Amino acid sequence: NPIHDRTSDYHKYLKVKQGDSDLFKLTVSDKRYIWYNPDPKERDSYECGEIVSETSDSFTFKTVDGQDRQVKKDDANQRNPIKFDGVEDMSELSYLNEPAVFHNLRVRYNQDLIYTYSGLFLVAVNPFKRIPIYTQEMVDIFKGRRRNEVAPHIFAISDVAYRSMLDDRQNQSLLITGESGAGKTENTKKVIQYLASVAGRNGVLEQQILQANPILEAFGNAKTTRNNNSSRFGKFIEIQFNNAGFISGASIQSYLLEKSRVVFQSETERNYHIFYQLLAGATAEEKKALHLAGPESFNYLNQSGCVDIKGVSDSEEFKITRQAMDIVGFSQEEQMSIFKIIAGILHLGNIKFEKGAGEGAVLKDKTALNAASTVFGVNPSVLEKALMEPRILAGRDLVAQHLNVEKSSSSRDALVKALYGRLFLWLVKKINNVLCQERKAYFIGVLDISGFEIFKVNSFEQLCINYTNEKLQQFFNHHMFKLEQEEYLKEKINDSQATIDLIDGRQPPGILALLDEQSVFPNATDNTLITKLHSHFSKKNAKYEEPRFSKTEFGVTHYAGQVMYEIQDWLEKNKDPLQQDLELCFKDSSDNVVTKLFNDPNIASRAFITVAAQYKEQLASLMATLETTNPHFVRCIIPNNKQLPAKLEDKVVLDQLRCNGVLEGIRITRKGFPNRIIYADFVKRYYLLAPNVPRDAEDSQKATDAVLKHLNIDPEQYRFGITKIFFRAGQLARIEEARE
Ligand SMILES: [Mg+2]
Repeated sequence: NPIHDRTSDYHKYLKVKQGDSDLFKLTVSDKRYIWYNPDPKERDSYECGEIVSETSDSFTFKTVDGQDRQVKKDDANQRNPIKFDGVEDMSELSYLNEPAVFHNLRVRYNQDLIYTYSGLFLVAVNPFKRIPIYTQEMVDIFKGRRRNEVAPHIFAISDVAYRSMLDDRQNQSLLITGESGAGKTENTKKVIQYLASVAGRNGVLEQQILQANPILEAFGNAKTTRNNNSSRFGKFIEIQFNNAGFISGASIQSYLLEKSRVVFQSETERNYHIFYQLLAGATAEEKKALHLAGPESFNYLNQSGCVDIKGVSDSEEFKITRQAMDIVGFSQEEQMSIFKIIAGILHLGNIKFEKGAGEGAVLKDKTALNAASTVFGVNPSVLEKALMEPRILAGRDLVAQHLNVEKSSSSRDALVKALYGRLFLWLVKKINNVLCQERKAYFIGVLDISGFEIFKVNSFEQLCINYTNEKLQQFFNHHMFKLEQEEYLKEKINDSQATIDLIDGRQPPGILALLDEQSVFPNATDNTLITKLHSHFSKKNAKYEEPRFSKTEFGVTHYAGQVMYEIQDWLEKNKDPLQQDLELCFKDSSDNVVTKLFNDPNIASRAFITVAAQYKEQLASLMATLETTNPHFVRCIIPNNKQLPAKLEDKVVLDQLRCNGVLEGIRITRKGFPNRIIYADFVKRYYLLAPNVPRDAEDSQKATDAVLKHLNIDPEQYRFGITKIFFRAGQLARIEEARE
């Protein structure tokens, strides 16, 4: 049993190394330390100072350089005794302050232990290097093991959820959030791998479920400056089981796909993988039929300066993508058309509009336009007209307008984005057709979405994702509350709304409601909207802030701190408009897939309700599902902003812990009886402290109370529970600090 064999990879890779002795005496020391900021020239930077003296109210300690510093006891960030360095659950720490928390994580990370629990959370820190802990052999060890029985691991929580499902006959969910590059998708792939193995039918389905993700990653992921394989969409995966606990199906819900990346990428960034995949991967024959060329030949791929990802073979990836498509069930016809769509979008992007003639646009050369039409299976003349001379309703009149270049290009871009987003939707729907079962007994759903987003510039998409995160954090908060009460009961012992409403309130109206309102008027502008927003909430709603000088931004006080959003283009983003003429053009496509994107109301349209109203609706459905499950929380954290291993940056790390709810949870916990130990566990270690108790007594509680009594500990500091002894913050450390 690798769990008992100190020489296994299980041991090397997932546990703190254990030597011969276990004895208390080993960790004994006179030294008491404190965590201090060697400079409030930082604040996540701390150093360990050794208390060299104390007064009845403050401590005095030496710095690294040797300087004596003084601290208020009540302000001291006491260092936990050495024995706690490395614990698998932060809930086991006696002193729960921030630096203390960061220290435990760091000690673990330094040994390549990337997983650590924090109470109900599993904290996962990207190592930025491959650690061989996800082999079948590792899968096996986690089978049927309790949380307390094995090292922290994504497989562990996956197991705990599968067992809960079977035992409680209750659906479950794993919410995996955090920053781009944190490891959400990776951990999500592991959850599914684990499940397919512990519950799979020793298989076509399983194979299909597994191959679905590669398909979706090809079309929804792209290299960004934060992740070579960034998910540009969020997702909720339902892994479906029958009542015997075998995988019976699956479903995928996608959200907020970044359609704009199709038409623009920042420097060093890439468009979606697929484009590169098809271009590298297509057969010298397919190219001819697709009018393909190198990336440098396409405006949609030649602006960023990066057409390739280090250590990635687009051609090889294409092969994997086509394979998945085959496994899942996409017909080669269907497959050709998908590629046609990709090709077509690239041709659309190579369309150059020119002026002069007047103020209106024209197409001198039509090669691009033609290539695009050929691939799409639409009429080039119909296309050309719909782009530059769409018929617009003037109330009674339906008159064609001659758009200028700008407007013309914008339109083209809109066409591309609609094509891309609809295609994606269609892909999801197709995958669901194959995988999904209307006949499921139970499910375990996985949500892999970003956590709060606070960038240099925050826009409509950020507001959406942050709104979701306010709801998830509040979901967490409510849950922690139940679970903690429960705990206390079992042993016999003792702001989101406001932000939420500001955003999605109906009466008085919140941001999205005012946004929808403005959305009804053709002539509204960025300025009309922001003024309206300030009008309703500036100095009037406590979570809102009108800026001192900017005229195009506004701030929302979020759980994670204030976020400033800029309003540019919000009206447009809310309506996501597409000229009706273009809809007409495409509805007549001779392509089999194309036609679905424009003639299936479930793909071609929202309801119509705005983008905001749809987002709010989708989010409420999601929450509603979640509410029916037993949830599990994984907070993935990036160690630094450079994608490097062995470089865990305190400020980078603490800031994520402040935003993702881990430190708040601990704050909450630290206040009561953070430490809770099984009687026998206590004696096993502390027996030697009292002139009385036998390491292995049969009256474990008594035994406990014995030691306690010996030590004259303050009764207020602990609580006799049915199966464990509950200890207030710090108590346990002092106990540990006790002479034998
Ligand atoms: Mg991801």
